[PDB]
Amino acid sequence: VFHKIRNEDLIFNESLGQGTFTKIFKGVRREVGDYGQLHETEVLLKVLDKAHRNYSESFFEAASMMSKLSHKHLVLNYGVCVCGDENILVQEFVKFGSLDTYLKKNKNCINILWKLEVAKQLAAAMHFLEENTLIHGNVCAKNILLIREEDRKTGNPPFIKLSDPGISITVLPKDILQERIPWVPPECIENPKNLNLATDKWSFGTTLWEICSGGDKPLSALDSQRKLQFYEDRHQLPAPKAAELANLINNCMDYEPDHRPSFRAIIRDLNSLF
Ligand SMILES: Nc1ncnc2c1ncn2[C@@H]1O[C@H](COP(=O)(O)OP(=O)(O)OP(=O)(O)O)[C@@H](O)[C@H]1O
Ligand SMILES: [Mg+2]
Repeated sequence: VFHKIRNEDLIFNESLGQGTFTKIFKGVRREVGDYGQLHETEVLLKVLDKAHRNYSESFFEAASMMSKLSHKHLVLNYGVCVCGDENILVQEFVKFGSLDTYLKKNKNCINILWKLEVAKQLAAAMHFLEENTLIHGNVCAKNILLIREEDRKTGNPPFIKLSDPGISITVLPKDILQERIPWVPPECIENPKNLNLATDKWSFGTTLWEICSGGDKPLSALDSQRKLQFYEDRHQLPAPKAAELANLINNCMDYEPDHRPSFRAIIRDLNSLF
């Protein structure tokens, strides 16, 4: 179970926007750390909407199972604050924020080598999850957080972490799921209980498309009815103009879940490039 954090030890500062039934804030946590030393630590506070408190079990279940695993490319959760009427996840604050935002802001400056490094790191994280038979269920560029920027001067690559899953697609309303096409795979639109390890291979493909597409969101021009028909017609996403990962994207986004490559195979493919 999660460490319980007192509301009195948390200060809410600026809003970072809204997620799926959540409000996100930057905050400060006062804590006693190692050696009895007092700290004030920057934290990310995820607040489940009061109106959607029926989703709290899924909201926290997500975080919990993954926080039972420690991995360098997985975001650290510090604990929960369940004081009063609020349900709050207290998470590590990742300095450079979401990859999708970063891709759009720095697109002129991002090259294939940076992209490959980030893809490899994401694949490493997903391989670890696969090995542990843990389904993430919401792999996407917004849910990849940049801990550190590339520094050519020192040969340091960028470094990312994958955030928590959030409320499971197995409990979310149909209209939200449809809006999340083409991250949610076709079999999960058919039946959200089809959530499986193969789910994350599909979403990984979509995420690679994002990584190659400068922060663009695939199929954003299609309304929900048209996104449904896209899957009914068995279309694939267009190749990004920077096409180096296009074959890998299509191999991951295979309409037959059984044919989607293992993360081991994905990593081998990535290692074979530039
Ligand atoms: N750990 C973090 N550190 C720094 N910024 C973060 C962190 N997590 C989220 N953010 C910022 O908060 C914004 C909202 O995040 P996001 O949309 O993932 O919310 P969510 O509650 O996780 O919803 P979903 O389940 O849809 O992902 C993001 O764009 C991101 O920049
Ligand atoms: Mg998120």
